Amino acid sequence: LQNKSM
Amino acid sequence: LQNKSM
Amino acid sequence: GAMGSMERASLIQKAKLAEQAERYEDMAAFMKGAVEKGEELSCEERNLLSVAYKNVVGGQRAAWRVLSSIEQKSNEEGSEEKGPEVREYREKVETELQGVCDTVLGLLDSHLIKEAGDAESRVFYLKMKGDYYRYLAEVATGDDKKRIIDSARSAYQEAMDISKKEMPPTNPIRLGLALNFSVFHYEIANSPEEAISLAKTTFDEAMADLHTLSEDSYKDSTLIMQLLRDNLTLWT
Amino acid sequence: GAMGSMERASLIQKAKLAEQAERYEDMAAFMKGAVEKGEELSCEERNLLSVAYKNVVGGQRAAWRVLSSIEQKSNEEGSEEKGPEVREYREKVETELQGVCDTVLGLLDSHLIKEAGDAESRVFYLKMKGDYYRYLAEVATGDDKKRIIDSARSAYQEAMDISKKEMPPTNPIRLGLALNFSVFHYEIANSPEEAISLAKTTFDEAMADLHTLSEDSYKDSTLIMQLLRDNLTLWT
Ligand SMILES: [Ca+2]
Ligand SMILES: [Ca+2]
Ligand SMILES: [Mg+2]
Ligand SMILES: [Mg+2]
Ligand SMILES: [Mg+2]
Ligand SMILES: [Mg+2]
Ligand SMILES: [Mg+2]
Ligand SMILES: [Mg+2]
Repeated sequence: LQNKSM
Repeated sequence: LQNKSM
Repeated sequence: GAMGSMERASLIQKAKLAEQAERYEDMAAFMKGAVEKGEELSCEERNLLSVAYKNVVGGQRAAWRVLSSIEQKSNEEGSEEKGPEVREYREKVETELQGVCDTVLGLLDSHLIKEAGDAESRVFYLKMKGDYYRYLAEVATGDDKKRIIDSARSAYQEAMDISKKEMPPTNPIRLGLALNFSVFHYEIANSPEEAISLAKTTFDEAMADLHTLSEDSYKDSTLIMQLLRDNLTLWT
Repeated sequence: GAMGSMERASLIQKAKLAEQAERYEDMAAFMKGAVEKGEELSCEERNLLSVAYKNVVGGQRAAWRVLSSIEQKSNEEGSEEKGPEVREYREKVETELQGVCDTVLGLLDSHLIKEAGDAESRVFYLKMKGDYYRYLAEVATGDDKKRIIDSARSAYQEAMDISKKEMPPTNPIRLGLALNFSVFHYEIANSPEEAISLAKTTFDEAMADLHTLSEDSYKDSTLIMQLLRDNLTLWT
């Protein structure tokens, strides 16, 4: 999956 | 709903 | 034009890359440049042109509807006054949408339609002319609303006449034209009975022609027939 | 600037309308105009600025990744030569992405960061500086790649130092900063162990502070803690 960022 | 178009 | 220095084939290649990247504004600009090279468009190239502008104007129409809804609410009884900003920004989006529609119609008039002689290309472009006049009609409110509506109607009608003479009832372009003309009747022309009759007759005549088709063509045609069914279920 | 003639409050109002219409390019231009009025930004206004540019650059980054993948495939063994078009269009998107990053960094440097004195604003802007240097680092390949990476690191580090001194471990800005710094370590700095250690320690220290929070704050904090958990599950 993709890395989570905010 | 919305009218279908193509 | 900013695409004047790029090869026709390179513009087509990049249009396909832009579609893969979901960069539809780029895709439209590339295909506009390809059209302006002056050569007729292949079947695949016509559908790249339509996909690009359909997505661009589709986003503008969705945004216009959000803003128009907010604006209508602001003018109900008991709504606090918030100044000109909602109208201004709705007008900004509306003007950009009209600009895109004008650009597409300009490409059709200079000179895609007049060079299109085969039924598949001529019907395709006349359907597009009807579609983009319909989008103009969705936001029209002034002196020219009736002429805009009649321009959409006239383009759709010319395309319908050709499609019925020259194409089988299951032809996906013929079916998509009838679908959209039916939506024009329902949403723009205040003619729900005409919209319903057209959708039903189109569906039934296609059903009776499915037996002539390969499996792949059957899939193409039934996909669009389902959209006619969706509208009939919504409208009845 | 094209927004110089519009009231600050009108620009903010229209930024909120653009968000509702999912017109994030408009939203960013409105908030850029608001920043250029020269007054400091409220908490709500800072988050309008970040939402707008996050969405704009997010679309550009996703498109860049699609094109970069196609370009890498074109350079494998046995791939047919198709000319310069893939590289050219990847470069076009990359340049527009870099332009947006430069615009955000320019706003931070002139003069958002230097006027930001409260921990909540200063940490927010330094996190943003780290984020947009990180996006520059994602596409960097040349002489300045190491300096771009160190610029992201330095901004994140200054923000981390302030956040640990001045904010509780459950503060959503502190948590989002740590999440993104951890991603910087994993994806940019080739330091997966640092990324994992930071995410774990951040998660554990927030867990132990949840008891101090209201129900609404608990929801805000646990939402971001889940993102740390998502990354730890992906990375371990
Ligand atoms: Ca011809
Ligand atoms: Ca200050
Ligand atoms: Mg040539
Ligand atoms: Mg406006
Ligand atoms: Mg108008
Ligand atoms: Mg003023
Ligand atoms: Mg290019
Ligand atoms: Mg470059």
